[PDB]
Amino acid sequence: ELEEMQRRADQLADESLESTRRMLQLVEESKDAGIRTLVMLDEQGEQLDRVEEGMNHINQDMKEAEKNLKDLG
Amino acid sequence: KLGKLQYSLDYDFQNNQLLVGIIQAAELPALDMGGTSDPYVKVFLLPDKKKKFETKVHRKTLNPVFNEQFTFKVPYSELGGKTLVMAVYDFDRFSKHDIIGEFKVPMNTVDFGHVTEEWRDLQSAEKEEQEKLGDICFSLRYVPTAGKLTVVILEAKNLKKMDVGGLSDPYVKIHLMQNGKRLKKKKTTIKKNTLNPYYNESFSFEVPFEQIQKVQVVVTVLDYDKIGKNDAIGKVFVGYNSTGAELRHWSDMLANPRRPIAQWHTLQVEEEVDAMLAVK
Amino acid sequence: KLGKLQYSLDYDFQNNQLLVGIIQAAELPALDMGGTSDPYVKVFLLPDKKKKFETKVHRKTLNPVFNEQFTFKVPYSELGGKTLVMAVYDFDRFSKHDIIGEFKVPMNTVDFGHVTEEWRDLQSAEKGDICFSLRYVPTAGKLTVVILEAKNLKKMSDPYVKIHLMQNGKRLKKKKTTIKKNTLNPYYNESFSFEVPFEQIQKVQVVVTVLDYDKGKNDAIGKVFVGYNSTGAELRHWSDMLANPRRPIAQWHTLQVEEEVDAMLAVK
Amino acid sequence: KLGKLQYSLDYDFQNNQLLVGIIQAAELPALDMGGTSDPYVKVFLLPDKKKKFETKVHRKTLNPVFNEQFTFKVPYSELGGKTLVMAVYDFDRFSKHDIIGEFKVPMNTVDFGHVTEEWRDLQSAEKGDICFSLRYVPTAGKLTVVILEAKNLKKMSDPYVKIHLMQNGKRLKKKKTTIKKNTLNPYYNESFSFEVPFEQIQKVQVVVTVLDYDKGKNDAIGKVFVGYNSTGAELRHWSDMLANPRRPIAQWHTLQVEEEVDAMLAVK
Amino acid sequence: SNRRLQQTQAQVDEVVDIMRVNVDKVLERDQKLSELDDRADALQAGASQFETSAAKLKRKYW
Amino acid sequence: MALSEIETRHSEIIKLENSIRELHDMFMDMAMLVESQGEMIDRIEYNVEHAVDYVERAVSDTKKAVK
Amino acid sequence: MARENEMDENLEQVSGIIGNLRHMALDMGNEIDTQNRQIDRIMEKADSNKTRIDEANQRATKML
Ligand SMILES: [Mg+2]
Ligand SMILES: [Mg+2]
Ligand SMILES: [Mg+2]
Ligand SMILES: [Mg+2]
Ligand SMILES: [Mg+2]
Ligand SMILES: [Mg+2]
Repeated sequence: ELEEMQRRADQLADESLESTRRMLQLVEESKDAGIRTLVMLDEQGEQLDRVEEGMNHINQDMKEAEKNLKDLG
Repeated sequence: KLGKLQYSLDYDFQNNQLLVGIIQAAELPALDMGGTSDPYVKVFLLPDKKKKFETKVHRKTLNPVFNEQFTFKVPYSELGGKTLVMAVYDFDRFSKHDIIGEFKVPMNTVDFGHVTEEWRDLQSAEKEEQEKLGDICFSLRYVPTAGKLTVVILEAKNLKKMDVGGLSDPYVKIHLMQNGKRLKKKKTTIKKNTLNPYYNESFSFEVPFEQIQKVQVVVTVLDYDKIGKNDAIGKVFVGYNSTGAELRHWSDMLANPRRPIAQWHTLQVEEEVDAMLAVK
Repeated sequence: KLGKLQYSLDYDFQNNQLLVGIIQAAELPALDMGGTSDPYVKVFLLPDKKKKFETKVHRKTLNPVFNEQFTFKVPYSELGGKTLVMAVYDFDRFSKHDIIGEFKVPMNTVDFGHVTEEWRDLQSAEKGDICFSLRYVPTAGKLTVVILEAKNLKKMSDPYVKIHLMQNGKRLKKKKTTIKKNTLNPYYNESFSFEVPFEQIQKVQVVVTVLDYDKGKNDAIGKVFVGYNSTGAELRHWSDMLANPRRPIAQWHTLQVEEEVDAMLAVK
Repeated sequence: KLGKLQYSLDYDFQNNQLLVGIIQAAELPALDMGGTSDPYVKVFLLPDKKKKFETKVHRKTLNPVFNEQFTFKVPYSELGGKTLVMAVYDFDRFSKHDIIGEFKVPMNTVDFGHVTEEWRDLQSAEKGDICFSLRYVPTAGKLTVVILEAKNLKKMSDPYVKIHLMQNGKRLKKKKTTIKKNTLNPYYNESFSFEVPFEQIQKVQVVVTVLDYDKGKNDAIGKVFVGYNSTGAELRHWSDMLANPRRPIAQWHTLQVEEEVDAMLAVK
Repeated sequence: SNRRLQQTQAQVDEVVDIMRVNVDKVLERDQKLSELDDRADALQAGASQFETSAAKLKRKYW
Repeated sequence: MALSEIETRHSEIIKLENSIRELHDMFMDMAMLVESQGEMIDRIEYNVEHAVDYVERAVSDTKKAVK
Repeated sequence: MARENEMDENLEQVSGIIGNLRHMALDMGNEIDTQNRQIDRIMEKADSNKTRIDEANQRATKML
């Protein structure tokens, strides 16, 4: 009973230890995933900016086209 | 080629201590004048280098016999993940004692129960590794048309301790060099008391497409104390006259335009780096 | 079973608008790969196909909590002929958003004035057997329907067989059997006779239904019909009854839903 | 094509026996040297391996007339779980009598009461291609199946491609393409995307089936499956999709019978 | 020292509460992006049609 | 202490590991969604640039047509 | 106690990394919000130009 008890305690100690190691690994993977996520956000962000400039250009061009069609009618 | 080493190993379960006996060594190469060296063996537990044990110095023999014994008061549970190191040194009275050989024994391969005693061939000790052991990660983005260089300092890790009895106070300084001259100067926020500082801070530089192959980007991680000169932890550079993973990251930035590529880099000493930057 | 949905309902007469609140959902079935779905609730009014009101999409929870609120500005007079619809959807990035569940509420049964809040079961939009013998004698005009035995009836069971005789959509005759209690397959062997002339034999409906007996409300297990405008084993058995006079033909039959049967009987 | 068989069927309730009559056969294929076979018909009941009933052997006619009758004394209750077998045999004096054709009739679908008489096609007991590209990105968990083109499809054709996504024997996702009318080889070039996590990638089934379109009943041309428990070019293409991420691999595939495919999918 | 264990636990819970909200917002972003994709396809279609008509009109009034 | 203290320690630690794991999975899903949406943005920008070209040519043509 | 301390160090590192994860989650979420607002803007402008080009195309084909 006693020997099994001490061994049980040391067992729980080891289990908790390796558990914490697993935690370290998991928060590392989380860390990296987060980093690359942010990178993707920057890239896609600049892409969205280019999209906006595209929309503005379209608007101005179609404004001019509207002008020409009103000058033709 | 130096020679072999006969040693003994066993564990006393009655006192819960490791009994390591250094028997002898043979066919050791001669490094001294007389045609024979002055050997002595340093033995210590491989896991933690504490309380290393040294044998007596034998004069002028390439086959020294020590027949000595050392005791490591270590429990049997901790023993399994502990290794043994036996390194043969050559004594010299007027200089550094050169290492002749070394040998490492994993305690998970060792079988206790019968008294072990064997001959093992000595090997050449591994050279000392880099001291810093820190790393800085950032992203590079260059679009050739507008000539914009976007350097985003992401995060550093495993930085060298700079403060007394605690963590460091790191901050990133970015220099842009050309022909040895430091043009632009930028820096980040100061993250206090951190083993791994997270910044996520973007910087932009005006770099024409005609000079892209003649620019130097210098990233430096430094420590911040209010009083006095602020020391430097590490620094790396990418671009003109760069080598390694640095030139790789640079080439990835070039090959991938309108897109930021994030990468890690190993911190080098400022002396060698600045010596490289003074080139051409 | 498609899980349940807790919601709140009340009407504001000061602004003349209906206040429909989506509280939460529970025990939702998993429809995605990882073992959990991405639910979001779509709520709208049946009378008007105004843009549907949808809650925000919650990722990977079989018990999502939305606690959102929607307002449909409709007066109390138009309200009576309206219908509330609350359907739970599953989010998918690369395909059509499959429906987890749905719920319909008639706005004429709903009572406004006190704050309502209830749990309701979601249902799927897609959504026993009785054996008896038929005997018809053209000469005597006697129809002998002998209820033999039922099997695999739905539990809660207390089964008993009711036999009805229909014509041109009207329910003429009604008969029933003894009540066998606590049986998975009740055996009756009870004979019934009907007065059917030879000139109307091609215009009669014989409907045998197995029901459950509670003291209360009369439950329903299953029902089948044979005769005019019948298909399958029913029309077969009928044609056998006709082709073989003065002799009873026994046959098994699979119980159908009452809705479809009554829908077929609605032709008149 | 193995010729046809005209037979008659009815049940006598007075003697409690099944009356199966063999009338004749037509357009029977020649299996013997001289250019004509020596046919005789073997008829028996599947439920009981009682001595088989065989007609007399007619010499050298591809249109034999037997007009024989057989009686199987079996009640109407046992009849429901029985099966009629009528196989046409070829007589050979010095060898095993090779089977010309065979025909199986479930006794639960058969309707007794009116005199039955029908022609039925004999069948042999022994008994198109679709090309598409697969792309899987482990990081984004996106599966890009692009249906490219079918060829040599069976006429009556009106081809269209349906793509299904399965897991553990359950049919999860269903997609389809545009309908190309009157084409021997339809070109689609239509892309589909699926949400598949990296942890279940080794437990998914991608089933691409080319079907025929009538306004009615949906016909079937062919079907193929790729992924778990797959072999041949299918497992190759799958392993190429896995080994080559962020890049689409195009491949051709030969259409298999639906029976074998579903039999392989029945493992779960 | 249970204080550090429970404190770290509270940190983790907080970060979780941040991240689930972030994820939902990302899903909303996926919706908006999808609709923007459809809208962009329709936009470029109309653009091509208008380009063709403009070609005809230029080949008419000049 | 005792076995109760060690057991509760172990329990709370496992709880921490599970919370950590959920956090992890959340980050993974995050990266995934952001990536797929990235591809979506790719094709959006494609369609947009095509639209810009078409509009520009159209405007040039009308501008030459009116005068 | 070595078993316990080793674990203690682990928990401290996990604490720091968790803090960094918090900061990263905040930046992430914020930028996601701002980008969502920007996307809203994009769809507004895109619908505007869609209407513009539809009306303009109709008027253009009208004079044909
Ligand atoms: Mg010396
Ligand atoms: Mg400091
Ligand atoms: Mg989903
Ligand atoms: Mg009941
Ligand atoms: Mg023959
Ligand atoms: Mg067809």
